[PDB]
Amino acid sequence: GHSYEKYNNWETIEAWTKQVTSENPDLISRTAIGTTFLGNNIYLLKVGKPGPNKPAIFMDCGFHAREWISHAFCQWFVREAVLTYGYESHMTEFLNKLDFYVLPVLNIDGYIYTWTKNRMWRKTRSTNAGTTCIGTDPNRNFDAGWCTTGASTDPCDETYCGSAAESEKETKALADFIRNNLSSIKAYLTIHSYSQMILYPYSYDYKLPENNAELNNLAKAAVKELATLYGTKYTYGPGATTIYPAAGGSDDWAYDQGIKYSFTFELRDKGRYGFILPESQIQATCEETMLAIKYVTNYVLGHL
Ligand SMILES: NCCCCC[C@@H](C[SeH])C(=O)O
Ligand SMILES: C[As](C)(=O)[O-]
Ligand SMILES: [Zn+2]
Ligand SMILES: [Zn+2]
Ligand SMILES: [Zn+2]
Repeated sequence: GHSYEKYNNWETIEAWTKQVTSENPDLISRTAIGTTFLGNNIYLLKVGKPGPNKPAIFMDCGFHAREWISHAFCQWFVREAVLTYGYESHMTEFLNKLDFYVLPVLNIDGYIYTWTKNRMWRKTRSTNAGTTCIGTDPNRNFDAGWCTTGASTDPCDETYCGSAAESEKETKALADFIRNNLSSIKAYLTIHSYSQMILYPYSYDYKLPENNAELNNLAKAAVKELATLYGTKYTYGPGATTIYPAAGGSDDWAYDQGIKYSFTFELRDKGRYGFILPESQIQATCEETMLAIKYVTNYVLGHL
């Protein structure tokens, strides 16, 4: 059923999280960090060889239900880790010295919906008071300038901020996990599509983070690294001026907790296919994105 070169439905990805953990017990363990609105387990894979006092990098995919290449990329990252550990000096060093928390799908209820009913759904599938319109934008539901700019207060809108910050079970589960592990998590990476960008804070206001120069230089070099493979062109910069203002994002929230390396990736393409990126582009998109993620990982490891 599962293939890393096709899009996999939730049943298949869930079964994969179990099987990949079973097949690689020395590098992977699996937990659930909460349940979704509909009661599905939100699985998280911890990827790394055990060791003392290891720092960690946290990566999630699948915030937005229709962005199928995001879900495929978290799977590809785990595929690379298990395949190349032992053979490739950098990935082996990475897994020996840090752990990666990989959350392959945050918004599982929306993801199921995109397979059963509406390919173009974005939000969660929770209800809203006073209306029949469904869902909240999880990337406007974090407590970071919550509901102030670039988010809608209308529950029927695609960027609805929700009833309160962390009103969604899924964003509360993610925020609780990160707060519970803040002393080990040194970087936060959140994978989306489309439009080919590497963003860092801030998006909730036009303001820049304390380590702006460092983030700017790191994002510039990771885009240069991404382009080596296929010439794919990314832009980069602080979210508010690089893409648009958007309050309530998990990247900004994570940075405000003290996680100094916080990045949002918008993968391929630039709009020819948009969210319906064909399966035939999974491999090239994931391979080039692996080069930027490994670049960032190496940097974090080298600047502890
Ligand atoms: N904190 C958001 C970073 C910039 C906007 C990201 C895009 C990904 Se689809 C969005 O959530 O609208
Ligand atoms: C092109 As977009 C910010 O709606 O993924
Ligand atoms: Zn998105
Ligand atoms: Zn996007
Ligand atoms: Zn590869």
